[PDB]
Amino acid sequence: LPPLDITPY
Amino acid sequence: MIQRTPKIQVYSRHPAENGKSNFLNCYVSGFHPSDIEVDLLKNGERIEKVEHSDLSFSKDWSFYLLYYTEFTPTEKDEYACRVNHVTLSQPKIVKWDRDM
Amino acid sequence: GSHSMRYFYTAMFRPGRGEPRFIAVGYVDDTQFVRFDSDAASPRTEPRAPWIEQEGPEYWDRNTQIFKTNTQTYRESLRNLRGYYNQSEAGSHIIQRMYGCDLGPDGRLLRGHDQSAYDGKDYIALNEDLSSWTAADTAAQITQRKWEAARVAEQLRAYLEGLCVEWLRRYLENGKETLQRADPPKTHVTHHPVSDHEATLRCWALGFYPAEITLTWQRDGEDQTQDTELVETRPAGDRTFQKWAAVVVPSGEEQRYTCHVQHEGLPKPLTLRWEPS
Repeated sequence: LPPLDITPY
Repeated sequence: MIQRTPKIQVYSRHPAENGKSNFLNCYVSGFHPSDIEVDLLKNGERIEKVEHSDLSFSKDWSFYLLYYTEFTPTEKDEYACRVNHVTLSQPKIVKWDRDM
Repeated sequence: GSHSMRYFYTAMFRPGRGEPRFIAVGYVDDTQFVRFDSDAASPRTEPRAPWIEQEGPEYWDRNTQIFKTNTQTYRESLRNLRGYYNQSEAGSHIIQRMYGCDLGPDGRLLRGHDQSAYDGKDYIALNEDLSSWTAADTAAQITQRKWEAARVAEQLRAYLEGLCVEWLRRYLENGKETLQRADPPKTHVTHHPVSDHEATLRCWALGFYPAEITLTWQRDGEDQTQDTELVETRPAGDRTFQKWAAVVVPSGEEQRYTCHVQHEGLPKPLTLRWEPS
């Protein structure tokens, strides 16, 4: 199960 | 900006046995960027029924893919893999050798 | 460690070819179990291993939701980097990110991973302490600031130490017989004459798992490393790997060469030779 990329670069 | 030329390997899943079904694999790796075109050839003719793995990359960020198709080996037909990438002016061709 | 789970993300800005594409693949050691491609007919999470198919619809919807959102998030990321490096909308660019957790012997987290790369080069990476970052350059410093303010490191530490390890264990259990059983290689040597004076002795190792393996050619005991042609371990296509090592030797003297094979799926290293027939 993957994490959640809430914050962009 | 980084560009890496693809390494190519044409081989079979099992030791080539004239007459029986096997799988012709063309493994391309160490390339960058991801854009690449790979064709499996039979006597220069392009094989339409070709499948491939999902784009993935190794520790050094280099991408790798496996193109394959089920075939029946026979010492009369020449099988090869044609690969075109931004780092290649002309599409590179690697012939299949049942001994490698 | 004993086992590991990794996610490989590839986001690509392709001017002209289409809108930003996002691909994600999941691995448990050397086996791929999931895949998502925001460019396929139906953008959805698909199974790539038999054992993962036992997960109910809830699991799939969950992965698909995350990935669909990721597709949008990465589009922003690409634009942001473009600006950071003062780049135009004319050239293609790719962001790559690797997430992962290593399972230790005690069943707990051994080591966590999270590193990103822009156009093939390191951009930003989470440190071993899972609390600090390492920016490759000044542009990455910007991202670092954003991420520090948003407490991204802490968010990731929680995932790596918890959720990642938890699901890794579930996956390992589900696919016990395939993921926890090491397959030894089928070995055999072949003889290929190149001239009336020299011949190539090729030692093969096929159908082994995991990929890690060591092949060595020895002459009367001495390791012929300096003359061994070794190819990169390659996938057989059926979730197993193959690799070979060749050495050019003079006719007749070939009987002095032996192949040494090492793989975890073997009680002890093998030692074979070419048997004329």
